[PDB]
Amino acid sequence: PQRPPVIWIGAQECTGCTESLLRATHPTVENLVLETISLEYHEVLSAAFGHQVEENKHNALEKYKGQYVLVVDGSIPLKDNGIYCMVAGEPIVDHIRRAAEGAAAIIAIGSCAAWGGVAAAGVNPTGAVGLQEVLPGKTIINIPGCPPNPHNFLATVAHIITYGKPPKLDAKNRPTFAYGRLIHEHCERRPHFDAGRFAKEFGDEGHREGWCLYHLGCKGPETYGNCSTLQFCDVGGVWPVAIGHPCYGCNEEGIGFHKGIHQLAHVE
Amino acid sequence: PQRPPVIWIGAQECTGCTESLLRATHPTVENLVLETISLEYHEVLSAAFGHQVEENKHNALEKYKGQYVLVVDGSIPLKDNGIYCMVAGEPIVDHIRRAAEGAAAIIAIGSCAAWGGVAAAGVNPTGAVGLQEVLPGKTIINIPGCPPNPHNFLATVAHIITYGKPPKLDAKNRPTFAYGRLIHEHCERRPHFDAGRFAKEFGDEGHREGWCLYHLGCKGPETYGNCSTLQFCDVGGVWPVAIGHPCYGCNEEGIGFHKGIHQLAHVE
Amino acid sequence: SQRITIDPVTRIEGHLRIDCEIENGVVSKAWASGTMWRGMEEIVKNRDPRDAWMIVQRICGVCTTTHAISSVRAAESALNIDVPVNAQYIRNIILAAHTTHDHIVHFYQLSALDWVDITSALKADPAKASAMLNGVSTWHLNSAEEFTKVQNKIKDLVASGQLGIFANGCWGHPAMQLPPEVNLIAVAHYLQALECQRDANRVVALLGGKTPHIQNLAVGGVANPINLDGLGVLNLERLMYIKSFIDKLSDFVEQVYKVDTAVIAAFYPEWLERGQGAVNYLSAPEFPTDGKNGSFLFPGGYITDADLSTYRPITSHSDEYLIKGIQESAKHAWYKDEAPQAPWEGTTVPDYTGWSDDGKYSWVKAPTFYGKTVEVGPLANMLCKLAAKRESTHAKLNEIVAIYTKLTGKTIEVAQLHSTLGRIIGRTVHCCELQNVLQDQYNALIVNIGKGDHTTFVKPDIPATGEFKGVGFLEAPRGMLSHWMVIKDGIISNYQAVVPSTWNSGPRNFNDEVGPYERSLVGTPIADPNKPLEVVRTIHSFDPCMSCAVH
Amino acid sequence: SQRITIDPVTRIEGHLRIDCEIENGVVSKAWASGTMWRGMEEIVKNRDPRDAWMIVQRICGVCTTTHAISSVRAAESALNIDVPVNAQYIRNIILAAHTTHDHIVHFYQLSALDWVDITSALKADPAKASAMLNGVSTWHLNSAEEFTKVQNKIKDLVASGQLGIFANGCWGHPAMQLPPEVNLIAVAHYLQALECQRDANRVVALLGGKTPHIQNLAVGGVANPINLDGLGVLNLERLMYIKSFIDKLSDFVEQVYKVDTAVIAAFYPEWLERGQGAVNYLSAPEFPTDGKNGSFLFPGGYITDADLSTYRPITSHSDEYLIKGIQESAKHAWYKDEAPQAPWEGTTVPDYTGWSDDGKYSWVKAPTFYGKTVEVGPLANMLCKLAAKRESTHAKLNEIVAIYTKLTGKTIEVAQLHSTLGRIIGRTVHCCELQNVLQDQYNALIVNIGKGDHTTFVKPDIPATGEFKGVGFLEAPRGMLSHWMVIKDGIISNYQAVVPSTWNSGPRNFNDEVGPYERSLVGTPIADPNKPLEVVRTIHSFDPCMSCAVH
Ligand code: NFU
Ligand code: NFU
Ligand code: SF4
Ligand code: SF4
Ligand code: SF4
Ligand code: SF4
Ligand code: F3S
Ligand code: F3S
Ligand SMILES: [Mg+2]
Ligand SMILES: [Mg+2]
Repeated sequence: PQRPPVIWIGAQECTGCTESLLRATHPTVENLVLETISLEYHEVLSAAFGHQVEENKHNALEKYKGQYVLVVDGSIPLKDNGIYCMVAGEPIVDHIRRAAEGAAAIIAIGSCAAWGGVAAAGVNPTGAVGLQEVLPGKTIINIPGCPPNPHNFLATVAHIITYGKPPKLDAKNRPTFAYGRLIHEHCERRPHFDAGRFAKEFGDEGHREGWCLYHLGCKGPETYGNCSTLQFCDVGGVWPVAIGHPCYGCNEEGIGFHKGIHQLAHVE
Repeated sequence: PQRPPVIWIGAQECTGCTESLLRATHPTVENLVLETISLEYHEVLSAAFGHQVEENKHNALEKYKGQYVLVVDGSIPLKDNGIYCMVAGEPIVDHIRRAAEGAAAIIAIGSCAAWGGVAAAGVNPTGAVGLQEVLPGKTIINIPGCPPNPHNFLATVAHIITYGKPPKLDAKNRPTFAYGRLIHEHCERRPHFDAGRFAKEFGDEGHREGWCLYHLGCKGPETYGNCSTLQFCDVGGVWPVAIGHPCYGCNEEGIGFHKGIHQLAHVE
Repeated sequence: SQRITIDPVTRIEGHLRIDCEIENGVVSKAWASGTMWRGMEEIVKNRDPRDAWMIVQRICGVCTTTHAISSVRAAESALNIDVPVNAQYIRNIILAAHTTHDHIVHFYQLSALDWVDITSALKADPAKASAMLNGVSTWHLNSAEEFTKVQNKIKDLVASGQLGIFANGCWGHPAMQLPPEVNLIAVAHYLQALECQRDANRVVALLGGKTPHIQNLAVGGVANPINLDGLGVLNLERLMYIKSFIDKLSDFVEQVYKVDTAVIAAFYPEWLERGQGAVNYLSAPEFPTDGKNGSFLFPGGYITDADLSTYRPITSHSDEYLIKGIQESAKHAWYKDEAPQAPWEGTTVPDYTGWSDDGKYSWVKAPTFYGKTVEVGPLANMLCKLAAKRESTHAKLNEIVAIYTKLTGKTIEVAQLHSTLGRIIGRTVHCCELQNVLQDQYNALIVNIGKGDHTTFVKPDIPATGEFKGVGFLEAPRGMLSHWMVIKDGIISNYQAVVPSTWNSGPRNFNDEVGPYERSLVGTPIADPNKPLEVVRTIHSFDPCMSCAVH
Repeated sequence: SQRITIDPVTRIEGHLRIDCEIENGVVSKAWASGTMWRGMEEIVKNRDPRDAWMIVQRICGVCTTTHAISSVRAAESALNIDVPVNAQYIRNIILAAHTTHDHIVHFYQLSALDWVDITSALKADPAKASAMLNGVSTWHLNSAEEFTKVQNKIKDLVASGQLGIFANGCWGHPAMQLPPEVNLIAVAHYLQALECQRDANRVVALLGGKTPHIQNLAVGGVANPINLDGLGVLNLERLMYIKSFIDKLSDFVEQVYKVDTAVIAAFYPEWLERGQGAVNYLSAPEFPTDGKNGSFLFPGGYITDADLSTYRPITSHSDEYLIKGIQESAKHAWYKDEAPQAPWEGTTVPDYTGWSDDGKYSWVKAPTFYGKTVEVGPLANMLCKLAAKRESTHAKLNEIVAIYTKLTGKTIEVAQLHSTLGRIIGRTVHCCELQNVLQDQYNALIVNIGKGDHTTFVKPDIPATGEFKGVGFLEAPRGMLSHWMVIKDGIISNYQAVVPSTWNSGPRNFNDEVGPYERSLVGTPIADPNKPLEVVRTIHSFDPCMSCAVH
């Protein structure tokens, strides 16, 4: 049987979103690439390099025209005509727009691709932008997080494969099953918040009773995602707040990498 | 290197408490029995049967006098002079009082052993009681639930082995790490409870958005436990309300097996 | 005539006492006795019909799920509810995955040490043990190096002088007939089984909310909220996680459990020639796949006179032929009313009188079907399927036989299935066929959701007045289970459970006919009456569950 | 004469372009170019010192953990903070577990397909392949049956239209020297590795709150709340879970990864004779175990002229000798300021001039130690530990060499470690020793908590005015990492990262001396200039991470 083709292009990426796949369990990365999809292009994993890997891309772009899902991690730098990310002697923007034309669906995985992320924070030296900005006429599926739980991505791809269409999306084009709700509106520490039971410093008494982390600067109140429920690594009970550190808002534009760790959610 | 001896006696037990061990992962049952403890008597797993296994019990009780931890699951029936549970021709209440004599520590695992549980509910046909009621003057560690997460038990035994003392207990002698808080005071659906977002009937709009199950009869508000945090089976995201069904209060005397599924809890 | 008692019988669920008379080195007569009672039938009485399943599930935590599903089916029966097909898919996946865990554990953790000597395993050559499996199995964990790691774990256990669980077992007993090498193979598989059964339970957990004791049911369907696009509910990501564990089960079941049962049989061929429990067999059909509580994947039925030609199919849980035949008698049990009772009219009034060979000797009732004693369980369910000409069942049985043939040069005829090993074989076949049930029902759920159907629940209308009676059938790991509910004025007026180990472990009945356990023991050879391994071997083949038998 | 470019170099992290001049089928000259820049140093600037670690962790997601810990260590240095010892145990456990995942993935997923031909594996005899490993390894997953299952997966992949990841690799290339059987072995291990690395990251996740990108650090310690009796925090149950995953790492590392390293070396002996990148080696000491940021489990130091007798140990992260030596130059990189800069005074202002063979040609700065070019990474760290006479390192290296000797009848002298395979060997030795780090530090954490110490965090005093400078050193999977923070008036006024791959992948420096990748390639034979596998082999041995190198 023939497996749905996927082409993966990394722009200004730290490779964390690729690495999330290595933590996945349903499917595991090896079942992903051997059973669920055909990974036609991926620089981190591909046996081929150099001229042979660019052969692989053009061949896949041609053979699987109109059928592949195009995935992009990393931000795209627009400043100085694209020079801040150059592969095979061309700006990454160009590789991306060419790949976008034959795409059946287009996913921006990770906050960088979704909205510029950390690379677009501060003074943004490279003029980094999100994928949607680069591809303005296309519907881009955003799957943010730094990096998201890999299954936010995997179950989105599976929905396309299994049911022939993307999952339901919010106004920001994020799949609702993963991003339809604020972390704070589904957080197990909400009763401590309600009761004013707050950790004030790491290692204090409240902290060591698993109290709410709002006053350590938790961004759960303004960050959409599924960190409190799906959580991470499928071992049970692990997300930043459960291990004792406030949500930093990495999913969410204008929060993550903008606000201080210990800046309160009601403070701009 | 000698492993700490454990003697496990089953009274009026459905075996669910023993079965919980087969789901455990830290340690797994096979690691538990070969590495962590020496399980000197256990009816369900022993190679020996009949006279031979009763020999093993007598030998271990003598050899490890003052050293073994005694575990009991199931309620203890006192009516009609103990005849509602007879093994090797004797009331189980007698086996238990004998073994309790030379015990280093004593654990009642499961709600049946902790407070009578389902077997002592309704009209209580056999006059079933909890372990503390049969062993007055002895310190009983209660690890309730039907069955508890096996690690509520395993980490208790580990504390005893590793640091030479039982873990910190509440007034009902339950380990605080597992029973120190109401499920409702650490439940991820609390935001929905606060907002008035409730499932009214299985399959309804609210139910399918993962809203609070209070009005379906959730007993979270009156039940101490760690079901919302440690949850179950170590796969992530698995406990009764996460799955869509109200807490029944199986941990808590007077709640589970006494109140109807759909009967409303009191909220502090 | 020498008298022995085995009390407790270990490596079963619950509290069982077995007594035998032994004449000329062979048991001549037996008694089976359930020695613990809780009165679960009385405990659920007078409650809302919707509450029963959460209480009555606690009949047993080994066959957890079974009483839960049977209880809701019985309420649904009383109230005339059609279960949403999505709810059936979910119940089916849980039942099949649970039964997978249950059979694996029974063969390995509960039964293996009847046939396997661990002290002998110490003497084995791992290289030879591994070599003798070449071309017999494709399992990837049969290496000499795997077997050595296992052998050293046994060595070290022995070295510590703390055998615990494994102490004073029947090591060196004349009835232990495996060579050192296959003893070691089996112990390695025992340990591997624990991983497989954990995966099976992860399937159960993701749908049930936990296990033991699931918590996702309702009279009217299930409490799982199906929404592909919902956060915190049963979405595609959760379904993929379920599938990931379903996929991990088949290899161990097919390449280890299935092969080990033919291997055990090859070294114990006379155990195909003893241990017959009955000439009558019953099973319910199981795994409904329509919106009307029917269309079962597995057929059920009734066989009499050990003759498959008599097969009477049962393809409906509403079959009056099945419903009208079932009764229980306490003539030799510790209850007051002794004449056979239809469960809707059943009573459970304790009357403990102590042990009497000729009187009352057990807390287990003695069930009959139109007056006959009947064995239930995987043997019964296998025989029914064979008689129904289910190709899948014949094909799977033949696969096990073929391995036995490669090993022994002999075959196994249907006559030899009426036996201790035949009973073990039926359970292995069940487990193998259940893997296809899991794949089929997962796929069916995925496709049904795709059609737009997210319905999981029908609200019961329970009238405030009037009498309603319901019966819920279920083919459990150990056999046909039935819960019998009578509702009066909106509450439970009577509740009776007739459980598979009740059929099999039942004492002498109203006409003094012994139950299956008791019949199966007659003829059992005894090498050493102080170490009656041979009776434990036969009794374990029925997979006794006494909290189930007695409730 | 002939000029080739490899762009992109795959199976590394980030964007790397490698150019080579080739004369007489041998590379005579090379250029390494980092082709993507983000400006992470500029992004952190002007922020609270406490915010830095969450932002600069994002320098890399392959070596996640590293920049986070280095960043807090730099802020702690600036403010003279003594890290609570429990926070050290936790940081160390995370670093060692992460590096375990990192190295495994590098040898298998990133590197093996340089040395292993998948098309040749299809032609292998699974029984032959399994038999070769008899007495070579005790791993339990080397059976013919395992190898068959693996072979069939590849067969099925090839048979389909779609090789995907594996399409158009160097199959049939003349430098592929493994027999079919060893190719198959290596592919089986590639797959098994993925399970081991997943377990390593479960350790990381349970303390970090997730991975990639942990979230449990603080300037002043960690955010894990230690309380054995607390619900929802780091209690004994959670610690036991951590331990369960730590315990799962060692067998694969010792019985598979360690062994495969030697078998690769066995079939590629000439690769012990090329690929030298430098004569100078630097590493930082690592895994502090006291409450004063010292007492390191692993020693560090500096070696010159490829001669271990020159070893100058480094045992403190505040050793001025190390701090004073480090500078970077952009003479041949796309930044404006070209003279060597000490990192506290470093700048990073972009000046992209396009490619120039003699001018600027990379986004990577060129670091020096007292003006000299230096290789960092596991070869550096191994050499330093050997020079320090660390018995554990010698012993571990000897184990690998002995396997080589069992396979080849040849040996490996320290001289041969200065090579592509020696560098690979260093990495394997590092992964192996790290398992004892995990056990040691887990046990230390357990005993310390039992002594009553649950302290994890000391709140930092950050003066609203004044200037403070700190440096945080860390021995990362790819080599010595340093974060250099200047605080002025409560905020970060300068931030410079000098990352291990900056050292190795750096372009020609201020004195025109080539960096280690560039030196390593001179002398590399090329069978096919259009498929320069031999270049990719040596470059991969350094484990390039270009988002790290450039940031
Ligand atoms: N299977 C099973 Fe139970 Ni513990 C019996 N007997 C069932 O209903
Ligand atoms: N190891 C590593 Fe990174 Ni992606 C490098 N180079 C470092 O700090
Ligand atoms: S989103 Fe976070 S993880 Fe993915 S690339 Fe951007 S920085 Fe790395
Ligand atoms: S911890 Fe964060 S998300 Fe959870 S309740 Fe407190 S503030 Fe809201
Ligand atoms: S507590 Fe629940 S699980 Fe344990 S025995 Fe009692 S009923 Fe069975
Ligand atoms: S009622 Fe139950 S579901 Fe609702 S918040 Fe309380 S515990 Fe959670
Ligand atoms: S910082 Fe990120 S991963 Fe989740 S908990 Fe907060 S959104
Ligand atoms: S019923 Fe029991 S298992 Fe936990 S969620 Fe409620 S206490
Ligand atoms: Mg009954
Ligand atoms: Mg720098």
